Amino acid sequence: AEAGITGTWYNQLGSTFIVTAGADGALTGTYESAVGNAESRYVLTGRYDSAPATDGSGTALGWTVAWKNNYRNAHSATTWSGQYVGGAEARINTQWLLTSGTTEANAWKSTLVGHDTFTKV
Amino acid sequence: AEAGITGTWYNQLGSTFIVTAGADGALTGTYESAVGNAESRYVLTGRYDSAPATDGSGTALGWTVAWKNNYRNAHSATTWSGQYVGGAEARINTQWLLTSGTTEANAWKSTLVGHDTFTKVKP
Amino acid sequence: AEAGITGTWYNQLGSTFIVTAGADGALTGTYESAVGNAESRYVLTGRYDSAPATDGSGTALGWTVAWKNNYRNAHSATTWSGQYVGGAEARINTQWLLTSGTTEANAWKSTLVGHDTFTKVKP
Amino acid sequence: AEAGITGTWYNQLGSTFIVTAGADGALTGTYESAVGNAESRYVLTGRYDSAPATDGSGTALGWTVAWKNNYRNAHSATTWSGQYVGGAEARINTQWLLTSGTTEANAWKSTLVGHDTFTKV
Ligand SMILES: N=C1N[C@H]2[C@H](CS[C@H]2CCCCC(=O)O)N1
Ligand SMILES: N=C1N[C@H]2[C@H](CS[C@H]2CCCCC(=O)O)N1
Ligand SMILES: N=C1N[C@H]2[C@H](CS[C@H]2CCCCC(=O)O)N1
Ligand SMILES: N=C1N[C@H]2[C@H](CS[C@H]2CCCCC(=O)O)N1
Repeated sequence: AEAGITGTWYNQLGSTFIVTAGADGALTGTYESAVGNAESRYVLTGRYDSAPATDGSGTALGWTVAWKNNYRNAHSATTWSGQYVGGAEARINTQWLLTSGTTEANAWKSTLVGHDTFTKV
Repeated sequence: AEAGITGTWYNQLGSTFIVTAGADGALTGTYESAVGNAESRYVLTGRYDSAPATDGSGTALGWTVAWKNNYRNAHSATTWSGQYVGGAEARINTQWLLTSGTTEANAWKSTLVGHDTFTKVKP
Repeated sequence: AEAGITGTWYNQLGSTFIVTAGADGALTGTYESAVGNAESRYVLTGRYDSAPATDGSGTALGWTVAWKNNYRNAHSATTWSGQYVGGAEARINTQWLLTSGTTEANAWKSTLVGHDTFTKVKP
Repeated sequence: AEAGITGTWYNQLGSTFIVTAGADGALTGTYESAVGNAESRYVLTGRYDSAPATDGSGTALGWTVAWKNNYRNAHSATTWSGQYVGGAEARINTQWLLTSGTTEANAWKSTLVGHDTFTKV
């Protein structure tokens, strides 16, 4: 559970994200996706509950990745919102929103939604 | 543009968002919500496209607030995903996901989704 | 109330929604979209709570439109999930999911999410 | 692929839904959930693409369930939007929205979002 968010995680797509969880709620690290107009690592920043409940619940967290790095700019940003659950097999279950910058004309179709499950395997 | 996003913003619920856009695509600031099991200010961190398009396209950005501060802890976190659209009346149109920590069993009802529009007041 | 939902509604994009609420909680009608790879009217079917609450709570409902008719086929379907709120100015506030058929590989980008507000004009 | 949507499907939660796909795009059947303020079968109605593309893509579909039957009324409705994919192991991958009727005061928290995968196993 605590600390354990820190590590390298992988999702079903093969994306990899390396995060560091700070004692007070911050999440910092890099994200490398396996799909989209992405190329290399991208910086990610987020927050998590540094004092989750002492009952059998997960730890709420979220993070953002703007898809711009020294190699590509896909003019989009993704936010993942979910919870971490530890145990012999820890995982982070998330739902995400990917918004692309559009002209007002196409704002209605600017956001994709999906889900990703991350494990340390 | 960092400058354009930087400022004080408010949404239809009456919540306050104070943000500074850094040159590196970083967003930091505080959020004051008008609703929920939230009391006072909460730290927020996000990222935005610091090199958007010359198209009248919006600038994509997103940020997260974990609802825990020194006074309260709602054991939940919200992420806002949207676009900043400048002009005389600058707006940040978003869609958000609010996830609460739950037991495996009620995880199916852990996430709420909605949308918020922010209007700029100050830098 | 079936009666209250029954009518012609329009949303901010300029799309038309003609619906009849049946006594059994059924919704049937047609949708005319102002946007997308959609041309003409499409059949819609949904359900609503025919026994809502005496609370000023909204009436929950939802409906689906597969974007295929005798003139076009966009190979996608949208479901709107929301609440009907009556009064002098009746509204149906919704959030929708638009899924396109894709190959396993691009399934990660198969669904769009948004929100639409409908205003009633006629019964 | 075609016809094959018709059948009894189960999701990870144990919910069961029996659907009939009509030649022209309609989906009709019953839903029995394993979670929430649900009890028995609930009627469901939806639509699907009766002429999906002839390429390796899934068939888009969606359906709604108002959670009211002769036993319970949870004053909510769920819509599932996703696509069907056939093969030796067919499945329906969906994302859903569950909206509860609220007073304006609580409209901001009226909708839950999740995902369900259905198989005939
Ligand atoms: N690991 C994941 N990669 C895709 C989903 C959500 S974010 C997305 C990659 C998008 C890359 C940039 C783009 O194509 O816009 N999960
Ligand atoms: N300004 C906003 N406040 C509500 C929406 C999205 S997040 C939410 C407030 C939740 C407060 C903490 C909680 O109740 O968990 N917008
Ligand atoms: N009235 C609305 N039209 C758009 C939104 C949600 S569904 C969408 C139209 C899509 C048309 C068919 C398509 O492009 O796939 N509201
Ligand atoms: N099979 C599923 N059951 C839950 C999710 C989406 S709908 C939901 C059951 C809700 C029952 C009524 C309620 O609790 O409001 N998937």
